[PDB]
Amino acid sequence: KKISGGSVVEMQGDEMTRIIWELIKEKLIFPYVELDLHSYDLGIENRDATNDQVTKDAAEAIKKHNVGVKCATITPDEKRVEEFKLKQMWKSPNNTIRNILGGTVFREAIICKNIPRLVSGWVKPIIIGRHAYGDQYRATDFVVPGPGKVEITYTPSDGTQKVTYLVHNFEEGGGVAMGMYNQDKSIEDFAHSSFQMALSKGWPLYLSTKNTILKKYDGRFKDIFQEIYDKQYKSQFEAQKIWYEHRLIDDMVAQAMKSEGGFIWACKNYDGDVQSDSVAQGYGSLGMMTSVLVCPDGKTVEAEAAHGTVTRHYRMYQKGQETSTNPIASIFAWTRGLAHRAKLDNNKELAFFANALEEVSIETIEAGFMTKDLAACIKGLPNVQRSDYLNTFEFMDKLGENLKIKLAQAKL
Amino acid sequence: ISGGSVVEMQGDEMTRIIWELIKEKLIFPYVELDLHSYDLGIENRDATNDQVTKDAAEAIKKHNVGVKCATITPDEKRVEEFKLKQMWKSPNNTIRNILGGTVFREAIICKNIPRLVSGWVKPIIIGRHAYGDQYRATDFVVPGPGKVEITYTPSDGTQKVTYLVHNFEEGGGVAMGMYNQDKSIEDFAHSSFQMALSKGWPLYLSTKNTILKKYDGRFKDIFQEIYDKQYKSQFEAQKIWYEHRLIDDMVAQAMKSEGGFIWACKNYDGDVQSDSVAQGYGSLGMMTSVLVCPDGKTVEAEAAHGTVTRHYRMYQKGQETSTNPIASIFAWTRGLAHRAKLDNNKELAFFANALEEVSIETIEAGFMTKDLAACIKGLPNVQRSDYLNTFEFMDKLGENLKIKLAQAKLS
Ligand SMILES: NC(=O)c1ccc[n+]([C@@H]2O[C@H](COP(=O)([O-])OP(=O)(O)OC[C@H]3O[C@@H](n4cnc5c(N)ncnc54)[C@H](OP(=O)(O)O)[C@@H]3O)[C@@H](O)[C@H]2O)c1
Ligand SMILES: NC(=O)c1ccc[n+]([C@@H]2O[C@H](COP(=O)([O-])OP(=O)(O)OC[C@H]3O[C@@H](n4cnc5c(N)ncnc54)[C@H](OP(=O)(O)O)[C@@H]3O)[C@@H](O)[C@H]2O)c1
Ligand SMILES: O=C(O)CCC(=O)C(=O)O
Ligand SMILES: O=C(O)CCC(=O)C(=O)O
Ligand SMILES: [Ca+2]
Ligand SMILES: [Ca+2]
Repeated sequence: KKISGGSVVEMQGDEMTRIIWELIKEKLIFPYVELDLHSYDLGIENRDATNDQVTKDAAEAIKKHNVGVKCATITPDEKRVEEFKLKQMWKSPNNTIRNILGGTVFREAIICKNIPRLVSGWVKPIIIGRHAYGDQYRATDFVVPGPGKVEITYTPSDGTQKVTYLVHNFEEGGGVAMGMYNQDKSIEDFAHSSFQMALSKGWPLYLSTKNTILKKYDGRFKDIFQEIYDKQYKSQFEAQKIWYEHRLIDDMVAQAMKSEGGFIWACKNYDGDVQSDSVAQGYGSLGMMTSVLVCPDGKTVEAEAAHGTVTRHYRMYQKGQETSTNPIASIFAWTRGLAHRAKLDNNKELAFFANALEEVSIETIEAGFMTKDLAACIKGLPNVQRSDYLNTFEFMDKLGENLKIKLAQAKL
Repeated sequence: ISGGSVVEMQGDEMTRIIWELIKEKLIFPYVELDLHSYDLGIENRDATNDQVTKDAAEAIKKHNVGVKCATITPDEKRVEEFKLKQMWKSPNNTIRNILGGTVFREAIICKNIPRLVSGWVKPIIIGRHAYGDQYRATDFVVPGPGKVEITYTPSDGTQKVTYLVHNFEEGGGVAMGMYNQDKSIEDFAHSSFQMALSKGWPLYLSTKNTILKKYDGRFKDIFQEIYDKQYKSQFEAQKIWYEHRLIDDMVAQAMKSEGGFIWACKNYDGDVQSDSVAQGYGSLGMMTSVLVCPDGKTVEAEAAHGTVTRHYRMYQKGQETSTNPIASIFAWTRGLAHRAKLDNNKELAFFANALEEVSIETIEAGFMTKDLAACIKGLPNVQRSDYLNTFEFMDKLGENLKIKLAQAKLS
């Protein structure tokens, strides 16, 4: 007997993550759950075939059904075009999806009692609230061919005025230029959910910017946050014996490095992206981090793995070599989507399973069964022997059996 | 010791206090220079309408060596704090825009200082691009619905290319425009490659070319074109390599590395990542920062951290404090060393190095600031007996620099 799951939007990806995603479905999802799954193949071949429409279609299904689970995808550059014989150098599916849905990507490492960190202090978790909208992820970058003038212009809707700003005057040779932006409502939602997360977890909140250099752009964030804090959350923080503090990114990164964790870190889009990878790695592995996009509507979520398609490990796989790619971040992408689905649908069993799987995952690693990366945390990469770890198939076989054991034990 | 021509930039807050101690105890008692001093303090800048900065920058150009103390970059709160005419631009953005080049940043290590990042056993050198991007950009507020368009217009004026950045349909927000020059990128690559070869370590350039295909792609394209057509052979001979990576991957790789590489960074990335790297080895006060200009003759040395406002507020409150002066002493040594290099000066070169060795020796001897004591004992366990206050630490350095030089004169 399987659990009556509900409506889940599914997005298939590329390379190593594609191989893993199917193994998750085959072994951990479908033998226990019955879903009205809405699959979109966001692999580079089908994206190129549909002229990236499948990506737009996948984002719209998430709006409709409120739950989306995404597999890591290839964002094409010149090399990829040449590799896959692509029509165009397509935009990142994540950028496309995130700009349509909006909200905040909450990124948090998954801990195991036996997995040593690279950063000594981090005894308490760090949660990054990455602003999933605007900035460099909806930018307008172009190449300046030669001497000329680059200008950024603004024209209000009423046609009553116009502002022109000199970006630069290329007096000799060419170069590059780019325009980027953000909206107040998007920043406001970001602030709201950033403060809300701090209260639910009971931790101080930090907002990093470079407002000293970007006095207007970065200052708008600093102000919008502060205003909403003073006028809507200040008292509640004092109630919970926590605080909100804006800091320059410079200070912030150095502060976290020497901290002991236990704080919500509100991050501007780009900083969120880079810093979650620094954080993930500092705890242990890049394959050991949850990533959930919480939309401003309070009811829609998009869960994924923070890492990419693990191209390097996939090339070993193609060559027929031994592979040990971490599927935990991709497994939790499923458990987090299902956990929210259960919450939306008042589903006791689905919630139980979503959690059961997360516990199964951690327990297996805490039992000595892990991938190479996790073995490298224990013994150090140069000292890692073959017997120390399990391969991607071997590790999914252990998770599979342990999950069968756990659910059978649950039925009493 | 006649040092020669050295451009000096006075600073602000805690670093303004320390700067005078380096001059009072460690530089003037042993060196007499043609000090072209410029006060880049927040008051003088406001008085001179930021001209002193533009002048200090043109002075480093003429004299080829400049030493800079940390300065306050004004925001809205500082305009209230100092009663400012305007929110003046960072003296650093001005100086770096006029001079150009790469800011090479590296942590100063001591055998007794535990790190925060377990694996860093070889040094990480950041090659920060000192020009363009977020540091000479136009940002502004969009107060309501309307269009934001970026446009390029060639010199001949026979073409125009507009570009919709965003059409704001309901409500406003913020918008910004930024740029970088092909020649500056070319200079950056040249210095990065040359740095890799001198040190004998691989080079890694990190960008976001999958997102900013045209902009970050020009950086990836210039580095590869130069490496292939000029340095590949030189690299391959020393068993070293060049490899471009996405910033995400680079930071995760740096964290799990043993160090031992040159990290070429876009202006912003260099800014932030150099702080992550400095704190990871130990503290923000334990890092060298040198701007190496495209002529290869010009250099501007400085401290990577800020003016240390939290420390300066205690000093203002008549409180003891314990701030790291090494980062700021090395700004002096690294300038004096380059001056000696251009001048072909033997004594000044010997002295610049002597001061560096004393600095490290004192800390490995056990005489240190609070930051370095927190590395050993952990901040919740540090006692007053474990460290020295800023004056006390400068007293030991001064005493030891006196020992070293008298011992050096083989007397
Ligand atoms: N969510 C997304 O859709 C997303 C996010 C990021 C990147 N990407 C895309 O993925 C492609 C490749 O990106 P990339 O190679 O720079 O980044 P990546 O796929 O995250 O992998 C970079 C390196 O990180 C380590 N790593 C990442 N995930 C791991 C896991 N689960 N288990 C063990 N190690 C893991 C591996 O290091 P070692 O080789 O040293 O073991 C790997 O080679 C690009 O096309 C990019 O656009 C997509
Ligand atoms: N190159 C430059 O001219 C430069 C660079 C960056 C910032 N700034 C300016 O500095 C001002 C204040 O900056 P900020 O407060 O953001 O950063 P900061 O000056 O670097 O100080 C922030 C924190 O970093 C630690 N720290 C930094 N340097 C230290 C040292 N030498 N010894 C011991 N601890 C050190 C202290 O940590 P604890 O709190 O734990 O004691 C301190 O509170 C701003 O006005 C900014 O514009 C100047
Ligand atoms: O969209 C991409 O190309 C990579 C996505 C990424 O870096 C992230 O989501 O953390
Ligand atoms: O110009 C500034 O405000 C200083 C920026 C900074 O932190 C640096 O020099 O790395
Ligand atoms: Ca990322
Ligand atoms: Ca900095």
